Amino acid sequence: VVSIPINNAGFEDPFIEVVDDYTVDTPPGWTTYNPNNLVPEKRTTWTSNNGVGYVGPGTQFYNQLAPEGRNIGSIYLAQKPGSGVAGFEQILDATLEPDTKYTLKVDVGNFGGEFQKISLAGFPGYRVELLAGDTVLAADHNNLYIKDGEFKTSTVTFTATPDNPYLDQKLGIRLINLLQGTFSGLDFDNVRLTVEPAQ
Amino acid sequence: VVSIPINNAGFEDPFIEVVDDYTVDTPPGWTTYNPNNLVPEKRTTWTSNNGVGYVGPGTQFYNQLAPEGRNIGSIYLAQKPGSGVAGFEQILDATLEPDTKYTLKVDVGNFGGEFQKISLAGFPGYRVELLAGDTVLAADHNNLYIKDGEFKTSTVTFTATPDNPYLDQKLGIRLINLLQGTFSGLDFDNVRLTVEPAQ
Ligand SMILES: [Ca+2]
Ligand SMILES: [Ca+2]
Ligand SMILES: [Ca+2]
Ligand SMILES: [Ca+2]
Repeated sequence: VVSIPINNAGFEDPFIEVVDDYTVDTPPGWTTYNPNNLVPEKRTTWTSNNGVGYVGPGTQFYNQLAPEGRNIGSIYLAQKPGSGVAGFEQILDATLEPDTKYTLKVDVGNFGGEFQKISLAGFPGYRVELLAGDTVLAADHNNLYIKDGEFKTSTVTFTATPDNPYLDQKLGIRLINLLQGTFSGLDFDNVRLTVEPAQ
Repeated sequence: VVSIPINNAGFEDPFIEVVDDYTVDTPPGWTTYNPNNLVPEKRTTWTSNNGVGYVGPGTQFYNQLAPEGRNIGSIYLAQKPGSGVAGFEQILDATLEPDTKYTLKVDVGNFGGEFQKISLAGFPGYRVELLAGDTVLAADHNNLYIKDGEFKTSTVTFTATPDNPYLDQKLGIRLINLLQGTFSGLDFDNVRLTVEPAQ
């Protein structure tokens, strides 16, 4: 079992000093997945946005600390449920290889609390995707039940055979806000991708 | 734990007498999910199609018999990988209810063998979806590795909270050929949907 390197896999860049502080710009090492043009190029607190946030002692958002390190990665969509999806994408340098089983793990957070008198209860749903090239090889579309204030680990697996059409294409990861409920924000942390011989 | 009734949930209708025989028309109780217009209204052996097939002693397709009963449900797509998706859909009379955990199970088959000198080795990928109204609540996009000649059970879970936007909409099930590999056909059997109080 070997790890595949991922840039800023725990959203630890940038460092954030103050409890419950956050950014509203795409985290370093990631791009914004924006198939429905829901997230604007220039973001502020109340536009749809993504960014990083510090989860440490003092936090109103969780009954635990960040799954890894200090920070999580966050995606907020202000449009009504049903309007589309958005999130994080990263294309890796590793390529799809035959007779290999890929295991993608990421922690998904349903933050609770209240922000400027707006309840953060509720959840939009999530999807975690493993890609080769432009193809979604395997995905967890919203299978875990995550209560307000907790994280759960999503696991996505895929086995590439020697006849897979997408061998030698670049691997990729997407972490998606489904916008299928309110409050329509969620967090991700601790992205891990490992490889092993196929079963 | 209570079962939700599904029509023709094991594809046992119509009865098929002869080993490895099949139909090419939408199974009773189901509709054809056809978002990319890949499946024609009138089907024959070599068009894209769906239907039912008998898997019994004598079969070339599996190292086991049908997971349930005599028959499976099958979807073949003749277009090149990447062209889109198609499969089975059924809208149920049950509606989405709050504080309830849904468990959707279906057996997914990767048939092997050879048909008219064409190898059936390889697999297109699958997705199993649980719906309310037009919304995919939860889905297993291709997480199981299924070798030629075997079936594996896919499990999809979803918990509906009292604030879910889709409460009171009709539940639905989709069983999808992803068309992400060749030979681009697969089978499904033994659709089961159960309900229980939320965790
Ligand atoms: Ca982290
Ligand atoms: Ca929440
Ligand atoms: Ca059956
Ligand atoms: Ca096959």
